[PDB]
Amino acid sequence: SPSAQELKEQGNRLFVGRKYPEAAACYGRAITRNPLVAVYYTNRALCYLKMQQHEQALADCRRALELDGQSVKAHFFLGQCQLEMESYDEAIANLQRAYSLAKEQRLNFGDDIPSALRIAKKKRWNSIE
Amino acid sequence: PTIEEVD
Repeated sequence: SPSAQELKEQGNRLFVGRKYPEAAACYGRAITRNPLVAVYYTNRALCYLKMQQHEQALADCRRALELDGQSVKAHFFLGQCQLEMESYDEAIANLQRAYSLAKEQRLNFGDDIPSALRIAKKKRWNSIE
Repeated sequence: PTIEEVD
Protein backbone atom coordinates (compact mmCIF):
# COMPACT_ATOMS: atom_id res chain seq x y z
CA SER A 1 0.00 0.00 0.00
CA PRO A 2 1.67 3.18 -1.24
CA SER A 3 1.90 6.30 0.91
CA ALA A 4 0.38 9.64 -0.07
CA GLN A 5 3.80 11.05 -0.96
CA GLU A 6 4.69 7.87 -2.85
CA LEU A 7 1.56 8.27 -4.97
CA LYS A 8 2.29 11.97 -5.50
CA GLU A 9 5.79 11.17 -6.78
CA GLN A 10 4.42 8.37 -9.00
CA GLY A 11 1.91 10.90 -10.31
CA ASN A 12 4.76 13.38 -10.86
CA ARG A 13 6.78 10.82 -12.80
CA LEU A 14 3.77 9.92 -14.98
CA PHE A 15 3.19 13.63 -15.62
CA VAL A 16 6.81 14.07 -16.78
CA GLY A 17 6.15 11.03 -19.00
CA ARG A 18 3.08 12.86 -20.48
CA LYS A 19 0.61 10.25 -19.02
CA TYR A 20 -1.89 12.85 -17.76
CA PRO A 21 -4.95 10.72 -16.97
CA GLU A 22 -2.75 8.17 -15.13
CA ALA A 23 -1.08 10.97 -13.19
CA ALA A 24 -4.37 12.62 -12.30
CA ALA A 25 -5.59 9.26 -10.88
CA CYS A 26 -2.43 8.97 -8.75
CA TYR A 27 -3.04 12.41 -7.28
CA GLY A 28 -6.61 11.32 -6.55
CA ARG A 29 -5.25 8.42 -4.48
CA ALA A 30 -2.86 10.78 -2.69
CA ILE A 31 -5.87 12.98 -1.83
CA THR A 32 -7.77 9.95 -0.49
CA ARG A 33 -4.91 9.49 2.01
CA ASN A 34 -4.45 13.16 2.85
CA PRO A 35 -7.02 15.63 1.43
CA LEU A 36 -5.45 18.62 3.18
CA VAL A 37 -2.47 19.05 0.88
CA ALA A 38 -2.72 21.92 -1.64
CA VAL A 39 -0.02 20.54 -4.02
CA TYR A 40 -2.08 17.40 -4.76
CA TYR A 41 -4.84 19.64 -6.14
CA THR A 42 -2.55 22.00 -8.01
CA ASN A 43 -0.74 19.03 -9.54
CA ARG A 44 -4.02 17.45 -10.69
CA ALA A 45 -5.29 20.82 -11.95
CA LEU A 46 -2.30 20.87 -14.30
CA CYS A 47 -3.21 17.37 -15.50
CA TYR A 48 -6.77 18.54 -16.20
CA LEU A 49 -5.46 21.51 -18.21
CA LYS A 50 -3.35 19.14 -20.32
CA MET A 51 -6.47 16.95 -20.72
CA GLN A 52 -8.56 19.94 -21.90
CA GLN A 53 -10.79 19.50 -18.75
CA HIS A 54 -10.96 23.19 -17.78
CA GLU A 55 -13.95 22.94 -15.43
CA GLN A 56 -12.21 20.23 -13.45
CA ALA A 57 -8.96 22.17 -13.51
CA LEU A 58 -10.89 25.22 -12.21
CA ALA A 59 -12.42 23.20 -9.40
CA ASP A 60 -9.04 21.82 -8.31
CA CYS A 61 -7.52 25.32 -8.30
CA ARG A 62 -10.29 26.40 -5.92
CA ARG A 63 -9.66 23.41 -3.62
CA ALA A 64 -5.96 24.29 -3.51
CA LEU A 65 -6.60 28.00 -2.92
CA GLU A 66 -8.89 27.27 0.01
CA LEU A 67 -6.05 25.27 1.58
CA ASP A 68 -3.25 27.67 0.67
CA GLY A 69 -4.18 31.22 -0.28
CA GLN A 70 -0.53 32.00 -1.04
CA SER A 71 -0.07 29.28 -3.67
CA VAL A 72 1.71 30.76 -6.69
CA LYS A 73 0.98 27.70 -8.90
CA ALA A 74 -2.72 27.64 -7.96
CA HIS A 75 -3.08 31.23 -9.18
CA PHE A 76 -0.93 30.61 -12.26
CA PHE A 77 -2.77 27.42 -13.26
CA LEU A 78 -6.09 29.17 -12.65
CA GLY A 79 -5.08 32.07 -14.93
CA GLN A 80 -3.83 29.74 -17.63
CA CYS A 81 -7.09 27.80 -17.40
CA GLN A 82 -9.16 31.01 -17.66
CA LEU A 83 -6.99 32.12 -20.60
CA GLU A 84 -7.90 28.98 -22.58
CA MET A 85 -11.57 29.51 -21.58
CA GLU A 86 -11.28 33.11 -22.93
CA SER A 87 -11.98 34.74 -19.54
CA TYR A 88 -9.24 37.18 -20.42
CA ASP A 89 -9.50 39.82 -17.68
CA GLU A 90 -9.70 37.20 -14.89
CA ALA A 91 -6.83 35.28 -16.50
CA ILE A 92 -4.54 38.34 -16.52
CA ALA A 93 -5.30 39.31 -12.91
CA ASN A 94 -4.55 35.76 -11.72
CA LEU A 95 -1.30 35.63 -13.72
CA GLN A 96 -0.41 39.05 -12.23
CA ARG A 97 -1.23 37.70 -8.75
CA ALA A 98 1.00 34.66 -9.33
CA TYR A 99 3.80 37.04 -10.32
CA SER A 100 3.37 39.16 -7.17
CA LEU A 101 3.20 36.11 -4.90
CA ALA A 102 6.33 34.51 -6.35
CA LYS A 103 8.21 37.80 -5.98
CA GLU A 104 7.04 38.02 -2.37
CA GLN A 105 8.13 34.42 -1.75
CA ARG A 106 11.47 34.93 -3.53
CA LEU A 107 10.57 32.09 -5.93
CA ASN A 108 12.64 32.09 -9.14
CA PHE A 109 10.86 30.98 -12.35
CA GLY A 110 13.00 33.34 -14.44
CA ASP A 111 10.86 35.07 -17.05
CA ASP A 112 8.14 32.38 -17.12
CA ILE A 113 5.35 34.37 -15.54
CA PRO A 114 6.02 37.65 -17.35
CA SER A 115 6.22 35.60 -20.56
CA ALA A 116 2.80 34.03 -19.91
CA LEU A 117 1.39 37.47 -19.04
CA ARG A 118 2.51 38.95 -22.37
CA ILE A 119 0.93 35.95 -24.13
CA ALA A 120 -2.35 36.47 -22.21
CA LYS A 121 -2.45 40.23 -22.85
CA LYS A 122 -1.59 39.72 -26.52
CA LYS A 123 -4.46 37.24 -26.82
CA ARG A 124 -7.01 39.51 -25.12
CA TRP A 125 -5.95 42.38 -27.38
CA ASN A 126 -6.05 40.31 -30.57
CA SER A 127 -9.42 38.96 -29.48
CA ILE A 128 -10.79 42.48 -29.07
CA GLU A 129 -10.01 43.31 -32.70
CA PRO B 1 12.92 26.50 -12.15
CA THR B 2 9.80 26.09 -14.42
CA ILE B 3 6.28 27.41 -13.55
CA GLU B 4 4.29 24.82 -15.60
CA GLU B 5 5.52 21.81 -13.59
CA VAL B 6 4.18 19.62 -10.80
CA ASP B 7 5.58 19.78 -7.28
